[PDB]
Amino acid sequence: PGRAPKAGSETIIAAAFSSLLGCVQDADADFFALGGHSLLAMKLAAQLSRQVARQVTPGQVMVASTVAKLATIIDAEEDSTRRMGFETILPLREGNGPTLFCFHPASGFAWQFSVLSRYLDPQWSIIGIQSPRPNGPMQTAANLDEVCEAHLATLLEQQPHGPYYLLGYSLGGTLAQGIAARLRARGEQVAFLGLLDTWPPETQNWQGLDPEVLAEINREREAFLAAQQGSTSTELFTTIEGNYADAVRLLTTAHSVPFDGKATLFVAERTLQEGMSPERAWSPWIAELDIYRQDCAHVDIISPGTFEKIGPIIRATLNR
Repeated sequence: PGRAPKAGSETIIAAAFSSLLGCVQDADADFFALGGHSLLAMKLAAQLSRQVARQVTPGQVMVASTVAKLATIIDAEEDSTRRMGFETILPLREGNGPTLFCFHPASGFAWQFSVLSRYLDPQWSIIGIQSPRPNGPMQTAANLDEVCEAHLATLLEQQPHGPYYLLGYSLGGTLAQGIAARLRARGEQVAFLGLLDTWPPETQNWQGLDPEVLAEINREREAFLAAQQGSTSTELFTTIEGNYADAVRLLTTAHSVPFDGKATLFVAERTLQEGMSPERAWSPWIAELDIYRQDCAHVDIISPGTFEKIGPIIRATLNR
């Protein structure tokens, strides 16, 4: 179906794809559904950038996962594509059916949710909710409640009526659960609330930028990204560092609210605390809980590997 790469931009993009994924044959080839991810996109962007003498960003690849779409981004006035992939709304995939809204972790970016592309049926749109800088809610919020309220308003703009399907990872899980609670108070239906190894802040606050390891792994991808030789831009990681600091700040102001609905929790078994089971931690704030234990650590709960099992479970849960 579709066409084959056109002369110029599309051809240059397809060749780039081939080099990375190991195979582009048509203009409608999706970078992520085939196996790509944000890091492999950072390579593409830097590659094409040095190749066409233009600022190509990883963010552009995240929202234009197609040879066709990315080609259009490069062909268009580069003054209108500067913030692509860095805005509140992150269109990972547009479908002609329901929408799964995915909430960002402490980094404020929802790029990691691209892993869902290979699992959700075609009709589904996969829309990430982010917190850009400056002026994203994480930066301007005095407390986490303010961030939940801001994202709720964003969500209602994107889809004014339910039912709603929400997915959150870590901090995003906290936000998703708080948003679900608010939607229910509005008499709206929450058909799906997915939590990727999310815990009530109360089971953690009873205890500053920590762990340092959280800054280490951030530094890990720091090098991974620069591995493709950062080309004059550092907006990505300065944004991440800034949001991390605010996430830490906000989590101390975090208080859970009761959600009278069912949540689907994916637990990272390797980092579970002896004595605090997921069922016990969430009992006061989630009415019904379906738990799926994964053999991984917290950080890897959203990894493509872990998702070889989580992805199908989410698809199965959503189909009904």
